[PDB]
Amino acid sequence: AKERPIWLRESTVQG
Amino acid sequence: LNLLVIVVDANPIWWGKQALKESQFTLSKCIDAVMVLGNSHLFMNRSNKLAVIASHIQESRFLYPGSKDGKYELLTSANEVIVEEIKDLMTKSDIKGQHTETLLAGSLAKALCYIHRMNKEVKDNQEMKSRILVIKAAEDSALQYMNFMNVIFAAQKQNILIDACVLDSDSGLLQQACDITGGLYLKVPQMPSLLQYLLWVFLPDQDQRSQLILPPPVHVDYRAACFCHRNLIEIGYVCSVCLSIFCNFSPICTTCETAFKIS
Amino acid sequence: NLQEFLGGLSPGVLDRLYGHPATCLAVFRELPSLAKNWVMRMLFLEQPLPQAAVALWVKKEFSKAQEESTGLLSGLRIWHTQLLILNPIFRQNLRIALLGGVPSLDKYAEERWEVVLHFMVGSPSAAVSQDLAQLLSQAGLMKSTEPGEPPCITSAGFQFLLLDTPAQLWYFMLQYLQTAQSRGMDLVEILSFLFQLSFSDSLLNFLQHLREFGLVFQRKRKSRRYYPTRLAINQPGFIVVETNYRLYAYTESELQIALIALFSEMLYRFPNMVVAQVTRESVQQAIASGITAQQIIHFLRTRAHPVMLKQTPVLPPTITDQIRLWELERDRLRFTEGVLYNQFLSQVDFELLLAHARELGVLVFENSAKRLMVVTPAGHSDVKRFWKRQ
Amino acid sequence: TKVDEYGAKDYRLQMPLKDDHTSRPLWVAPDGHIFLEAFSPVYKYAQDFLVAIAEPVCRPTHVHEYKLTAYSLYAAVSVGLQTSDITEYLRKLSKTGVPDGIMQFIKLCTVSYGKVKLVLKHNRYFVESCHPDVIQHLLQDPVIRECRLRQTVSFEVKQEMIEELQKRCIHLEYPLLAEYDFRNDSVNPDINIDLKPTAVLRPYQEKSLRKMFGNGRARSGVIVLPCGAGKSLVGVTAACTVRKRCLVLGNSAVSVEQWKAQFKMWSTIDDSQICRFTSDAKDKPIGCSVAISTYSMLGHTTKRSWEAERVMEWLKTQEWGLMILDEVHTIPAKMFRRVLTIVQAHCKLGLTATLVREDDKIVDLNFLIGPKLYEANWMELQNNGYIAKVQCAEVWCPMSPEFYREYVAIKTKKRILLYTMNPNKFRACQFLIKFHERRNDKIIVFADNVFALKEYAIRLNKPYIYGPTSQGERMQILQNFKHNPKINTIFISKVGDTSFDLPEANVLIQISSHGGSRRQEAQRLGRVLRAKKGMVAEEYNAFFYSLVSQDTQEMAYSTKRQRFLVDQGYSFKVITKLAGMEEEDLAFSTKEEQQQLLQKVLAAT
DNA sequence: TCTCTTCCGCATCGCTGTCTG
DNA sequence: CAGACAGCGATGCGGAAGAGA
Ligand SMILES: [Zn+2]
Ligand SMILES: [Zn+2]
Repeated sequence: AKERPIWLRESTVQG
Repeated sequence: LNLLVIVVDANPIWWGKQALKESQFTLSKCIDAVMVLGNSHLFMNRSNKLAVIASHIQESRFLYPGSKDGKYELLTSANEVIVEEIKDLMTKSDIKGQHTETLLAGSLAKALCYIHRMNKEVKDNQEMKSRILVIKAAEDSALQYMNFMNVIFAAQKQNILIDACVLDSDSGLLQQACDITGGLYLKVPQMPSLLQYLLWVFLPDQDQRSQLILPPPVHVDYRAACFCHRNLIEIGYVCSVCLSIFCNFSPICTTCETAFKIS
Repeated sequence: NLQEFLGGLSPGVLDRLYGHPATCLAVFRELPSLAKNWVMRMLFLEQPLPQAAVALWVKKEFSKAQEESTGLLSGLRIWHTQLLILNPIFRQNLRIALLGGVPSLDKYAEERWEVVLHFMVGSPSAAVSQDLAQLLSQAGLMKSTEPGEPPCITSAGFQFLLLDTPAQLWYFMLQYLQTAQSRGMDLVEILSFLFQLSFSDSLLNFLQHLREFGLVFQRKRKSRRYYPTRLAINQPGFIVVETNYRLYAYTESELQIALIALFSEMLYRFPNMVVAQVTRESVQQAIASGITAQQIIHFLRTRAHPVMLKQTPVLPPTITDQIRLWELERDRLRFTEGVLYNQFLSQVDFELLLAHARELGVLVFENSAKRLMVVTPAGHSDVKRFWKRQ
Repeated sequence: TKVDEYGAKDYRLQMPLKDDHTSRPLWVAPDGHIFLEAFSPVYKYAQDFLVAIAEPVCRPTHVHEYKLTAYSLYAAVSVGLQTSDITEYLRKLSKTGVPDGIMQFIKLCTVSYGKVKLVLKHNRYFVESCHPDVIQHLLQDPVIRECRLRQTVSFEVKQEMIEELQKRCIHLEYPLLAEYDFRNDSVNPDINIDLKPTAVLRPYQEKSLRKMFGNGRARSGVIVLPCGAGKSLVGVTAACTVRKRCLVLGNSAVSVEQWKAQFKMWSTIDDSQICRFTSDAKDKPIGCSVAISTYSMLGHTTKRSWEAERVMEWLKTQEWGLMILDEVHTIPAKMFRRVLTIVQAHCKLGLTATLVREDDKIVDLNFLIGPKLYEANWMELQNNGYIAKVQCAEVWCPMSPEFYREYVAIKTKKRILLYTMNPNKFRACQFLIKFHERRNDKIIVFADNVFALKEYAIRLNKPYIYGPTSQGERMQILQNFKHNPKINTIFISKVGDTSFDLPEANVLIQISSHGGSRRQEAQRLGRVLRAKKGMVAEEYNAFFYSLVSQDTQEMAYSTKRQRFLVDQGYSFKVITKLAGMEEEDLAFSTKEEQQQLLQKVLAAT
């Protein structure tokens, strides 16, 4: 639990 | 890569009998077919490497550790080295009437360690999937059972496939050997057309063997027999020391001399 | 890849290309997984066999590998249905190919290739060769337009520059072969030599160009015998990337510094190190010339110092993310030539024209709500002709 | 001096390369910049040495960046490091030798130190100097004679003109010595202050204190430490070690309150011996020695109250062993800097957490107080667990179409109220808060624009705080935030960044920013650095969001606002889009809602 | 009647912005 | 560009009005 959010775990840039 | 090892069973007592019989098949063609299989194998990829081993009643000697006809240089060395070496072994050989059965267990023993020697030196980056294409040509010896069984188990633990290619005879021991390690077992009845088999059955490697249609395995009769008679027995009375299959209950098994206590 | 090159060839050239010495062998290694096995099986057969047998010789699982292999070789035309026996010439040649019938060099290849790239970039000091310059100019990666002035570097030149040496070299030789036909050099004769390496007037000129690229070196005042370099048959990284757009590269060769300067601002140059910063000015400058963010990330990734190999990903996410964003901003306004329509009396005609444009592919964008669309000038004549025909 | 074909300067013909370069992990540029390797086996030894002689400017994970200056070198001599003591090891550590320019610079800086010593005795400042020749050639400029009030040669100097003279000597190549020999000082009796065993000093805190106390004499300088690192504890320890009268100066009402609590909690000194020279309340400042005051009151320029006048006169007359000035980054301010001359102190230690500002007045802190003694490695503290790891991020919020049209159309500066208030950021913060709210994470919103802050709060019906908010309501809101589970978010205005003792928060969203102020960003960032009871560095439990609007002036400030943070090592990740925003229902989901906000924004004037 | 507490009115600072040269 | 003045948002301080003993 207490896992990091998706938008911080991996780059959200379209690339 | 794949490191092939071809254990050719060149027994002069049996192969020479063919020469006397003047049959179509001869040892020379057998060596040529194996030579072709080795050449074709290394043909498959640069990383691939091979070897050869010959068997004789006395011992086994490795047959393998420019472009005059426009040939590939590397395979040319293989063609020359084996041809020169095989003739030397056959031409020079002592005579011992007492010992005439072909030796195979020791021949394999040299192979298993050879692969281990190669497996150590090769870089850990590349994985090596070794194989042994045993080509029997004569009946096996009863006294060699114990030694031959150990090497087969060694192969299983070491993950090497014993691809038997017996011909002219079905050695129950060898077919027992290949089954333990998962190697294929093909009994070619058309000796002149032997080579078409290898390039189709044996040549494909373990990586592609599964995704390919090959002759179904032969049923293996895992017979057991008492030491009294050597006859098939379905119930064995072994002890805790000999681990020997015996015929019927006895006060003490001869091979143990233990003080068995009745009850 | 080499498979793409051989795939696009006529049957007539293919069998001629299947020279006895090597081609029957070099094309064999290309055969990925199964075609190799099938080739050997039907190598001693003089009788063609039915097509059904081949289909059923691969288990149901992994059946796709069978179809791709058969399709791949059918293009290579190794066999013919004849109703699948192999080509007798290839069968004979292959059978002849199967029991029938150094440290200084790599440095030279490393050095010779490096100087070529130095000339490729605007390096004041570089090797001079008129044949080499024009070859690159007609290679599609350089344009001069003025013999007196040294040629500049086109957009494609930069993309080629940042590629890795194997891909860089392989593509370079690929253009050579295509241009070899244009200049009149026989393609088959020159091609066969490359295969023979991995084991006439054109040959001497062709070898001279190869010797110029650094792949081969006679070493005996241009003698008949040659000793190919490692690159003829076909390393640790040094750049250290920070999280603040700072690059510390342990580079002594001026080529590496020149490459890094293409998309970064240089700050200091130490004898065994150099400090550069990846700022908007540099990256967009590189993007303007023609580069795209993928090459830079790949170029930085491939030349990654061992220190940063431990961290996963090797390149810190922010640096990679920032580089990608900078290129995206440049192409926010996507320009596409087209012709607009106005004053559609009825939507039925507009819809019918839309279907006509879709069938011909002339349409680029359409707006049903506003009853309008855009057509490229190439399709403008077609639609205009359609409108005239009514 | 030599420029290559590219921007970088050329040093091929400048200095050589050591044959065993790989063994040596240190570089030395002629300009003084130094690049250390954080992967070398001997990194720690180099780090201590370089920190002693050089001040960090960039310390990313792999290759740190240090530059040395006259102030940096003087501090090294103060801790007893001679020119050969540093240059010899520097040459040994250097993998490419030492350029002659640095060699001469080091020699000149080290020798030009200790010749002139400033000592205050009996409320008189004497410029002592064992060498007489220094004074003989130091009186060439007329400013010295007019400045002066109208071996071991010393002369009294005017109190007011100390600051003017101090800066003059810096460029005169003769720095003054402010060391306090508290060990040998009988004029002012020692105060009964001791450090209880309960207080625990962290290794970096001890190193910072050790650097300050290079020898038996305390050194006057600035120690920059994170707010969550416990800079208050270090200040208390320095006062306890000095064992003389200390005058801690705060910056606001909250600052003075916390310091008194810090003194009592960590120092055995009795409550009655501590006073609060505060206008709101006082505890007989003249009665006791240890005092806590504020820059405004001491530097207050207008009419002084009678009671304050007596205290101010009492403070001026007496001599202070230590003068702790927290939040030194405000000192160079006109009124604030006057306090330095108003009061007399032997060594004026300075503590802070964001020693950065735009106007080039930070350099004055070197002579106003002293050289920057210590500046803790934020990244190392993160690894050691003393400071909560932060997943710094920058959420890019695309601007709504209509909003951009007015923003670009108008050349005025209504944009500050416009781009700070756009639907996408509102939905972004609304979505962002919602995601963290269900995660049991404490949120602390920020906004420079009170108008935007109020609008965001009422729409989200959250307890927004700001300047004119009543003190009682301010405390009530905070207590609920710390205690009440039903509420886990507080919308603080700029007043939050000034000075407070707020509970540790897992996230810190910042919908708006005052501007390109490295101070505010670092000030606000320090709030979440409070280490949790049992967290881990790699878990990244703490987060920081600085929402920005794309294609707007806000981007320029944000990139200009994060310069200080990246220098420490923090990597600001960009988030173009947030997963789950479309599915989640948020306000301003229709064009009409945006239109009303725009009309209200336009009506703001 | 003090007393505290609290609330207007000045003055200051951070950072930026405006305005005429 | 540049120096002086000023705005919006924060801070501190010092002089004058409500509950409460
Ligand atoms: Zn029996
Ligand atoms: Zn027994």
